[PDB]
Amino acid sequence: GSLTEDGLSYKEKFVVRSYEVGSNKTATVETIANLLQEVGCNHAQSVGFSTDGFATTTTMRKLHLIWVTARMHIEIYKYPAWGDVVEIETWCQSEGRIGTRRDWILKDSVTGEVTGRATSKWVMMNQDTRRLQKVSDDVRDEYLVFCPQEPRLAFPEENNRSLKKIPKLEDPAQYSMIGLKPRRADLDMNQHVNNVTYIGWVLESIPQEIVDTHELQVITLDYRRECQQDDVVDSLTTTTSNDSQFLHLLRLSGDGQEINRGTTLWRKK
Amino acid sequence: GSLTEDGLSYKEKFVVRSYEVGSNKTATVETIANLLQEVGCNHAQSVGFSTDGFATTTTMRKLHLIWVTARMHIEIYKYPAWGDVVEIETWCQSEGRIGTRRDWILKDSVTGEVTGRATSKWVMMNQDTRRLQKVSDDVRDEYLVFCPQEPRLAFPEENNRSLKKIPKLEDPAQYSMIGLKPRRADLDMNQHVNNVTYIGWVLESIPQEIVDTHELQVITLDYRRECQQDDVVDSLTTTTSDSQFLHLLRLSGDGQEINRGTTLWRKK
Ligand SMILES: Cc1nc(-c2cccc(N)c2)cs1
Ligand SMILES: Cc1nc(-c2cccc(N)c2)cs1
Repeated sequence: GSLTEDGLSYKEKFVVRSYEVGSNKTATVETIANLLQEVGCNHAQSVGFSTDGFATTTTMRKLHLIWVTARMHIEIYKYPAWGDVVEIETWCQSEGRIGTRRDWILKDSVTGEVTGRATSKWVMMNQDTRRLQKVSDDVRDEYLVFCPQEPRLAFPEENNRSLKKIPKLEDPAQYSMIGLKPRRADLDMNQHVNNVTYIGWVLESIPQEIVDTHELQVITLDYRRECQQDDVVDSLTTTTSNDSQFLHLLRLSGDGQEINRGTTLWRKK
Repeated sequence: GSLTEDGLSYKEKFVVRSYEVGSNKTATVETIANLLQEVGCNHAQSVGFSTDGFATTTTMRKLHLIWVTARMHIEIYKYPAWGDVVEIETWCQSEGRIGTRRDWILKDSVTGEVTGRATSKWVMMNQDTRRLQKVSDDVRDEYLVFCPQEPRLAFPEENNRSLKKIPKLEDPAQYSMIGLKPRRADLDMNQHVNNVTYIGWVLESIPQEIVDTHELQVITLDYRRECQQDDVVDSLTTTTSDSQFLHLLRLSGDGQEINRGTTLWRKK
């Protein structure tokens, strides 16, 4: 991979692997989400920021501040087949004192056509206290020279799906998968549960008949609280809708504390 | 990747990814095992065999016959760091009517030094009845032109670790991780649990303090029975000693054995 000519975005090519595909012989949404994280990490390395997933400056490291994903929104038109080459372009942009945004465009390497797009909202948080804080001018200025100055949005549309408010699923859920636990393969280098694991956990409560007759088109996922390595999770889903839509809730198995909420949109194969 | 000059082995380079590393900022043994699978699959594609993990011929497909892993043995000297390039060379060899063997050598691309090696034993099985069968001459001959004729072993030493008999762990286990279940990410394209998931499940019962102060050097794992998508697994471990452990994976209900293995760990 490499930064583009103007140095304000990063591109990288990936060949889809045999273990990265599902029952359709095409890449799963979790393989896609891992590739988004990989290209995000290589973009941070290219410009001197931390490579641990929190993309910090030396100023943020001294204050124990990190960037944390608040929302992930992914829209796939065609999942790359095994052996296909996918090219992903990524960039970041400040959104005032609220937080920052990382966007991605996925393309078929052979045809040059757009096969997907994603956006994510990030907030700044103290690593130890877990307290959120509005971005300061001095931290903001450190990032502005690595971002486009004019707005560049993967989801420019008027009332786009990426910014819609997600409601809380009310019991009883129509479907559930109970007692989900992370294993060591689900942890990152800092022993935190990888953000992509939560996507997998959300999808566990979708009936197999939906997965077998439909394809996932859109997933929007809010991240409210972290699942610890020793926590147990319950994944809940209810149909809200040719296209099928679902409302999702991930909560801790004991007290029912919310860790994530989301929506998925599926189209008939 | 590509077949080598003589066409009897296959090589491929991989750049270690950010999500592929553990707490040491180096590739996990599960990332290594997935890369062994990937290069095995690209080798099969390069010579016209099936790419579903069973590396079948048209003769085997007609008979509903598949190749299934019976044993995996992996020895790592240095785990590749994040961003490093690792080159893996793989080849196959027939072992008479018993089954076949796939071997691998891992190397650091920059230095050319060997950083690891692996071997695996495969048996032929009817995919529907699950009955094992000794290889026939007609199926064996189809593969012989894609394999070295003289023996080529990743583990040459007479009576080496890769061929040692593994005993059955007796209750009570010293450590355990119970109620392990596969999710969709653990399945392959044919909706079967990926062989690498079982390695992860074995390692779940190793205490965190061992993982934090030691590095995994050798893992030998026997595959006895398949975990179905709706099965629940218990992972059991007992110290037998460098630290050595005996492992057992069994179905949560009746205690039916799915795998047994050993691991050897070195102090960091
Ligand atoms: C690798 C890069 N990260 C960024 C980035 C990271 C956090 C916040 C903002 N505003 C930008 C720009 S280029
Ligand atoms: C891709 C390849 N598979 C083989 C292979 C596969 C099964 C049995 C034997 N004896 C060889 C050689 S090259």
